[PDB]
Amino acid sequence: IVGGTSASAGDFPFIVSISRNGGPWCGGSLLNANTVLTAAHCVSGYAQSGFQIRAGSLSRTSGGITSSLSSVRVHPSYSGNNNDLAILKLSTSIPSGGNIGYARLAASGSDPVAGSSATVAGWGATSEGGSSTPVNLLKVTVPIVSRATCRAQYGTSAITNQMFCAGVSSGGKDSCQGDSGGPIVDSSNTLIGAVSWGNGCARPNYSGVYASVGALRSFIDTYA
Repeated sequence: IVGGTSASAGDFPFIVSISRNGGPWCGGSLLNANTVLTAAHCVSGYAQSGFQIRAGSLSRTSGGITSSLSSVRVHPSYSGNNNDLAILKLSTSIPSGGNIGYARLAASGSDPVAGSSATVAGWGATSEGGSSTPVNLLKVTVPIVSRATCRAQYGTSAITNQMFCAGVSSGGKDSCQGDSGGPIVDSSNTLIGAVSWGNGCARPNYSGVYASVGALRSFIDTYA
């Protein structure tokens, strides 16, 4: 997260960190006791044994509850940057309570409204290209950018109906490498998307691009 601030305990009861080969890798969201939502590109085709999830902590390295993966299901139409969502099943069930809870999902068919505020969180880099990553969770609030404006930035065919965009025109606030898969929520703390891709991090006139929960709810509902 670039331009962010520290998350507080209980800000995102459902957020999980996803480590790979013992290092930072991605974020995700706990949907229920044995299911995590993340970006497909975080997991597709990689050895599943390399991943560990941690829930219930602001830290990616300590605290909370951990689990390995039992299975991975990528959206059947995942291709390039499109339809960048996956469902992870956990070997260890994670009960709600305390600072752990399950995400509330955006309604099927919903699309975030341009100009509305959204909050993204993660353990990713704090600068484009940064090698260090914070131990504790960061968050940033950014407005939703219309799909038309986002297409002006990236190209008409690059931004599909299963993506939405968010960021500030002058840059400075964004998700970045290592934030992929983690949550973007609306102002009510409803899960509207997962961090997916963008052109660098926090650059002027290049919005962050997010996989849309609203658009992809049919897939989520099938396998959750």
